[PDB]
Amino acid sequence: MASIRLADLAQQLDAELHGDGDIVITGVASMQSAQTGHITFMVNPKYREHLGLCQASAVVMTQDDLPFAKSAALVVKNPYLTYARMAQILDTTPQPAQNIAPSAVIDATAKLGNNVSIGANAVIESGVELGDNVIIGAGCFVGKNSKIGAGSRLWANVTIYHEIQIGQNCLIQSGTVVGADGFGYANDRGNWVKIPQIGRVIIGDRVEIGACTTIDRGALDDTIIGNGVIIDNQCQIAHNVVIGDNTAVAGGVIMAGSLKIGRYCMIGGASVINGHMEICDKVTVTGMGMVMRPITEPGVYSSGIPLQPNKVWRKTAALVMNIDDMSKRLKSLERKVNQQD
Amino acid sequence: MASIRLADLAQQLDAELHGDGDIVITGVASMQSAQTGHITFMVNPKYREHLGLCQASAVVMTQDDLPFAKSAALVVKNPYLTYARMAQILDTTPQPAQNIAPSAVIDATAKLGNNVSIGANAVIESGVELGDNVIIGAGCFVGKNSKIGAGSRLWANVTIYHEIQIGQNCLIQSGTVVGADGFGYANDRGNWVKIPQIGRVIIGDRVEIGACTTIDRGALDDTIIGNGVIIDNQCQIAHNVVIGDNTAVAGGVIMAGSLKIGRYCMIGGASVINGHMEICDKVTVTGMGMVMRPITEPGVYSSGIPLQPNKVWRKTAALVMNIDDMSKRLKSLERKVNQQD
Amino acid sequence: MASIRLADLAQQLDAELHGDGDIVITGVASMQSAQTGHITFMVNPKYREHLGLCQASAVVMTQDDLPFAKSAALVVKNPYLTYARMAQILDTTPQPAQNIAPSAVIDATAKLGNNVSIGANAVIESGVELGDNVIIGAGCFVGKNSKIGAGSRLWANVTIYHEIQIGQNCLIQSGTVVGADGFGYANDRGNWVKIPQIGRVIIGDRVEIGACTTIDRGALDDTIIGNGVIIDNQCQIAHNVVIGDNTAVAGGVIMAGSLKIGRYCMIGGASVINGHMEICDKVTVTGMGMVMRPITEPGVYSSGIPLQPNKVWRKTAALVMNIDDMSKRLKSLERKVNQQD
Repeated sequence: MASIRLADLAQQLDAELHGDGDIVITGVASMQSAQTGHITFMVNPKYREHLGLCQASAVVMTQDDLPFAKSAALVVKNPYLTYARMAQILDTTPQPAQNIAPSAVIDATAKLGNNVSIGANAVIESGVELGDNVIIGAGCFVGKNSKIGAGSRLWANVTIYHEIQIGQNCLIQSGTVVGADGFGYANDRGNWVKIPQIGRVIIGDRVEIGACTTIDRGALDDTIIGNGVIIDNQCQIAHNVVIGDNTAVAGGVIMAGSLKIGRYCMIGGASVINGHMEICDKVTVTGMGMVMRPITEPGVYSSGIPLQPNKVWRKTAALVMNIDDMSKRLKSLERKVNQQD
Repeated sequence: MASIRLADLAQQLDAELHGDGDIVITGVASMQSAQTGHITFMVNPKYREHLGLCQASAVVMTQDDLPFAKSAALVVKNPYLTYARMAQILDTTPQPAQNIAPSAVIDATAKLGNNVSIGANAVIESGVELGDNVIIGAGCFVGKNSKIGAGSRLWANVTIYHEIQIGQNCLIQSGTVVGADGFGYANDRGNWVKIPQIGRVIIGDRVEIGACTTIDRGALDDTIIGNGVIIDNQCQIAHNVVIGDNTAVAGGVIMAGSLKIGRYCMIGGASVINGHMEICDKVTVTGMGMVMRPITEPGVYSSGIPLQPNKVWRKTAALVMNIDDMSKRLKSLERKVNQQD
Repeated sequence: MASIRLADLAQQLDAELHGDGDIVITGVASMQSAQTGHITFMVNPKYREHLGLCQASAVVMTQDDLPFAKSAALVVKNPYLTYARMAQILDTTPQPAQNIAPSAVIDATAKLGNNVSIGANAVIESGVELGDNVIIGAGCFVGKNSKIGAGSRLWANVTIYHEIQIGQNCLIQSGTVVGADGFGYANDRGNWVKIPQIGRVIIGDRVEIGACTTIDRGALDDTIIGNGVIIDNQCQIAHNVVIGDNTAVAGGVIMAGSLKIGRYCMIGGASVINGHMEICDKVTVTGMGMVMRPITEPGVYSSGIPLQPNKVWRKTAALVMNIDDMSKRLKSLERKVNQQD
C-alpha cells in the first residue's frame, strides 16, 4: 500500500510523465532531503540549478522547467497544487482511531453510523449522533445531543460540549474546545449574575480547526462557522460570532462577541477584533490587527508600529506620547508665519 | 424539564403581568427566532416597530413600551436582568456528570461530600477533598491534596494540579489548567536550571474561569484569585498573581508574575500586563492594552493605534518611525524663525 | 524519611553552621509564613529587620547580616542560589505518576525502559518508545511511533502526536499539544485544499514546555526545538520553526511558519513573529514585540506605544493616524521660510 508507480500517479495527478513510468515512489519529501523513491516538487524559481544533486526519484515541475530536468519529471500547470494532491495520495498520517476501543464509554442512547472509529477512553454522552466514517480520537468528549457529520474526525483530547452540530469532512486537532459557555454576565452593582448560555455552535462542512482553540456557544442564537473555513491554533471565537465561507483565521486571533465576518476573508495572526460588528467579504487583516471599527469596504487593512532597536524605539515611543505638545508647537509656527510678514 | 405558567414566573421575577396569565412557556428565545411557548424580552428600543411579527408568547418590557404590547408583556425596571433570571429558571444546560461513573479512577484516600458526581475517566488523586454537590466532569484530573468546595463544577477535561484550593460555587470550563509551574530558573553556564515551585493556587468563592485558561502556581507563596472574579478564555495568569474581588478579565489576556490587581477591575481582551506591579481598584484597561507601568489611580487606560487601510498604514508607520527626524526638524525650524527673525 | 537535620543539610548545601544543629526541617518556606520545621532564606538587603518576627528554624544568609541573625542561620556566598538547592532537594512536589496504572492503555508493541511510570487513562499507541525513568501523566496521549527520552516527564493531559521525538530530561506541563498539523493549505478557486503535514517535531534535551502550548509539525521537513529551550504557557509555534539551543520564549508568544531563531534568544511575552525569516543569536525582543523583518544584529529590540489615560490616548491615536497631514504641513512651511529669504 505504501508505494505506487510514477505512471500510475501521473494519471491521478493529471501530469505528463517524462521519465520512466515504472519508478517505484514511496513518499513525498522536500528537494533537500529527498532520497530514492521520493517524489518532490519545485514551485521554486531558480532551484533548477540544483536538480543534478537532488536525490528524489521524480520531480513535479512546470513545462518551462523541463529543459533543466535531470530525473523523471511530471509536467503540470501548477506544481504547488499538484504537491497538495500527491501528498494526499501518499499521506502517511494515521487515523485517530480504528474501530471501537473496549475502554470507550458510550451512552446506550448514542447513534453510530457505519465504519465509525472511537478511540480509547473517549466519552460519548447521551443522544449523540455520529455519521458514517466518523473518527473520534482518544480521550475525546462529546456532550449530550451533539451531532457529528459523516467523514468528520477528532484527534485526541477534543472537547465538544452539548447541542453542538458539526458538518461533513471536518477535521479538529487536539486540545480544542467547542461550545463552552459564553462570556456573558448580568449585574446589579459590583457583582455578576450568570446568564445561562442556551445557544449552540453550528459548524459547516469541510471545516478545519487547529489545536487548543476555543469556540464559545451563543447566548440564545447560534455561533456559526461556515463551510470550508480554516482556523489555526489558539483562536478565541466568542459567543454568536459568525464566520463566512472559506475565511481563513490565522493563529492566535481574538474575536469578540457578535462579530460577523464575511466570505473569503484572511484574518492575520494575533489580530484582536472588536465585537458586535461586521466585517465585509474579501477583507484581509494583517498580523496584529487592532480591529475596533466595522469594515465596510473590501481590501487590505493594517495597524501597529513594527519593531525597532531599543535605543531608537525609546525616542520613538517618547515622542509619540508627546505628539500633542509636538502638534501644538507646529500650529504656533504656523501662526507666527501666517500673519507676521 | 417541563414548562411553567406565565403567572408563576412573573412572581419569581417580580414583574407586572399584563395579559393572559395561563400562557404556557417551555423556554427562552430571541425575538428573531421565538415561537409559541418561548418568552423573549426587549429593551431593544427601536424594536417595538417589529413586535407585531415577533412570534414570542410573552415579552419582557419596560412600562414606556407597554403600549406596543402585541402579546402578553411583562413590565420590570431592568429587562436584561429579568432575562438573566428567567433564564436560570428555564435552564436547559445539562450537568457535566450524574453519579460516580464506574470508569472514574478515585483514590481510596479521597474524601467526598454528599451527592457529588464524577464523570467518566475522571481521575482523583490521593488526599483530595470534594465538597457537597461538587461535580467533576469527564476526563478531569484533580491532583494530590487538592480541595474543591461545595457546589463547584468542573466541565470535561479540566486539569487541576496538586495542592490547589477551590472555593464554593465555582465554574471552570474545559481545557483549563490550574497550578502548573511558572518561570523558575537560576542559570548554570548558558542553560537554565529549574527551581521547584512549591506554592499553590487559591481560588475564592463564585469564580468563573473560561476554557483553556492557564493559572500558574505560586513560587513559595500563592497565586490568589478573589471571590466572584471572572476570567475568560485562554488567559494566562502567571505565578504569584493576585486578583481582587469581582474583577473581570476578558479573553487572551496575559499577566506576568507578581502582578496584584485590585477589586472591580475590567481588563480588556488581549491586554499584556507587566509583572511585579500593582494595579489599583476600579481600573479599566481597554482592549489590547500594553500595561508596562503601575496604575495608581482609577479610570480608563488605553493603548495602541487602530486599523487603517494598508496604503495609509504604511505611510503612517514609516512616518512614526524616525519622528526623531520630524522632532529635530521642527526644533531646527523654530530655531531659525524665533531666534533669528 | 521525608525530612532531614539542619547540621546535615548545612553540609550538603555547602553552608557554614551558625546555631542549632538539630531541628527537624520539614521543608522550605518564605519569610512571611515560615514556621518551626521550615527553613527560609533572605536575599533582601533590608527585610533583615523583620527577621525576628519569622518563627522559622533556619535562615540562609550573607555574612553582612550575621549579626542581625535572630535565630539559627546559614552563611553562603549567594542565598538565592542555595535556596534553589534547598528547594531542589527538599520539595514534596509529587511525580506526575508512580509505576503503571491499571487503566492506562498500552499497545502491545510499545517499548518501556526500566522504572517508567504511566498514569490513569493514559493512552500509548503502537510503536512508541519510553526511555528509562520516563513518566507519563494521567490522561496523556502518545501517538504512533513517538520517542520519549529517559528522565522525561509529561504532566497530566498532554497530547503527543505520531512520529514525535522528545529528548532526555525534558518537562512538558498539562494541556500542551505537540505535533499537530501545521496550517498548510493550497487555495484552489478560493477553496482551501489540505496539504498533509508529514514532517515531525524533534525536541532536544533539557527542554521545558509550559501549559496549553501548541507545537506544530512540519509540512515535509521537521519542526525543531533545540536543547535547553524553555517555552512558557499559551505559546504557538508553527510548522517548520526552528528554535536554537537555550532560547527562552515567554508566555503566549506567536511564531509563524518557517521562522528560524538562533540560539540564546529571549523573546518576551505576547511577541508576534512573522514567518519565513531568521532571527540571529542573542536577540532579545521585549514584550508585545511586533517582529516583521529579519533580525541580523545581536541586541535588544522593542515596539509598542505604552499605556496612557484614555483621555490622552484618544488624542494621541488621532494625531498619529493623521501624521501624514502634519508631515506635509511641516515641509509645506519649512519651504516657506527658506523661500521668503
